[PDB]
Amino acid sequence: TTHFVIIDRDGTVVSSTNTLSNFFGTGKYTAGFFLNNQLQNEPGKRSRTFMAPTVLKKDGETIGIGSPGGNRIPQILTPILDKYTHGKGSLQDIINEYRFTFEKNTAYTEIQLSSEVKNELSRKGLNVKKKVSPAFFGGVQALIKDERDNVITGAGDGRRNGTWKSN
Amino acid sequence: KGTYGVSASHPLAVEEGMKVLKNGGSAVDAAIVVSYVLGVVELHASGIGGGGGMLIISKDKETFIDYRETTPYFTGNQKPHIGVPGFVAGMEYIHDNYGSLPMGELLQPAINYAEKGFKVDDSLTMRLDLAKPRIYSDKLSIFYPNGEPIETGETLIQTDLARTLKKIQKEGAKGFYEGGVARAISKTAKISLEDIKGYKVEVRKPVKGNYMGYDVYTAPPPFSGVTLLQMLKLAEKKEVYKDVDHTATYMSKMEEISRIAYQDRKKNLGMDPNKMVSDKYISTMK
Ligand SMILES: N[C@@H](CCC(=O)O)C(=O)N[C@@H](CCC(=O)O)C(=O)O
Repeated sequence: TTHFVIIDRDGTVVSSTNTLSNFFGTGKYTAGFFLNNQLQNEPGKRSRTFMAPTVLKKDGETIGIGSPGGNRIPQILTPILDKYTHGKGSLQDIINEYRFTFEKNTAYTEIQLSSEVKNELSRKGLNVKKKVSPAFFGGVQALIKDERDNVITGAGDGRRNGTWKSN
Repeated sequence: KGTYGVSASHPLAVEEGMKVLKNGGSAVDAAIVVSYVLGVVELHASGIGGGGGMLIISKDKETFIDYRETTPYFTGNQKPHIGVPGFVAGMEYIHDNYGSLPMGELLQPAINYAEKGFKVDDSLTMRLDLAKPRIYSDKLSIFYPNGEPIETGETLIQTDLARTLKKIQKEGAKGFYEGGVARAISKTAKISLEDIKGYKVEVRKPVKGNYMGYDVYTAPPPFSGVTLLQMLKLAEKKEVYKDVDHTATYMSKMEEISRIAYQDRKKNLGMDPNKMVSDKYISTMK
């Protein structure tokens, strides 16, 4: 899965996420490309996906954002948008913050945490687990246009060697 | 001039996107270029054998294009769990309805990377190493020269893929959904020719909501814009941001917000999305 964002001259924003489901899909390979894997979630129907390309708009601000990472997608994006809207700092900075996701009473962590914290969370029935794969926590890609004047900025997720540019 | 930008998961996709934009192209022409580039240079994560979705928001228009893979007709079991790919149909639809530049040109930078090669990065070599136990075979020899994952810095060239991309560039979607590429898909995936040929894109209205003063546009079912927007609005309502400096609290509340929204999503599988995302619907949640 991969997500990208584009903003053009007259402030059109595209926010798009494409995928094979698994890495390499089923791994089956023909005429130069990998065939998708279809997760079972009747003939011509599409399955549910957690993917969520999104745009945010205020007066003087346009945000496009999204991320891979399967069923962790809303968990990846919620804290970032939360921190960001509450003035906590530059979008890139926030993308850089260490991350956690939950799977039914297991909290998965990007960076290993203190005893203090591990106990407090043990008390709520959760058992912290640190995870090795940096890609497990997504690949958030975002752009921001503001009307000062205008400046585009954005974020690329170094966990998937992601990046961004504006003129 | 005119401000513009690209954010994407590979520097060559960012580079090609900016190229189109630099020369005055639209965000959707740039989007087709980036998507095709990504299927070549970040082949593990997306490509013509998959699908996806696109949100297009302009000054006075909103669209969500859904080009996700669809289930084939299949009578026994299992079969291989492969949908009819929707990616190539998606770019075409998007181009015909929202593009300006001619399509051939939009495919060209990906063709060039497939044809002449690009330099492999960390993540690709790592992805190949992690997938080797599952996918490795001799058909995949360009990706594993000398039985090992192609190393960072090496040039990967994809002549078969270049050929396919050229067939699409010359013929349009027919080049993928009919003819030889379609017979190859049919033989590998065990999907009928008529199934491949019948693929259709779905156009849908974005989920529209608001969060923190923002109008938010996002992906409607079968995508999960709803869950995300719900999570966002719950978090703003019960400002867990006031707990951001206390790790266990912050985490604790996110964990709650997330089962609230995932539970909701699930009993919506076990017809208006704009309703499920309003301050009142969110009010009624726990
Ligand atoms: N662990 C898998 C399946 C979990 C799921 O939610 O379906 C996973 O995370 N798959 C992802 C692999 C590719 C990526 O870029 O994240 C996916 O997005 O489907």
